[PDB]
Amino acid sequence: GLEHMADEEKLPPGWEKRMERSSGRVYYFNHITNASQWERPSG
Repeated sequence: GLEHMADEEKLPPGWEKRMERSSGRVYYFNHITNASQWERPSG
């Protein structure tokens, strides 16, 4: 809460914005192809 609503918050279809439990680092994960990236993806 108390943030902005950039397009960074509404990931494309198949992608999900999650955080790593190991270091606590936010990233994106594509459940369609079991991929992931840090840069904003595009469906």
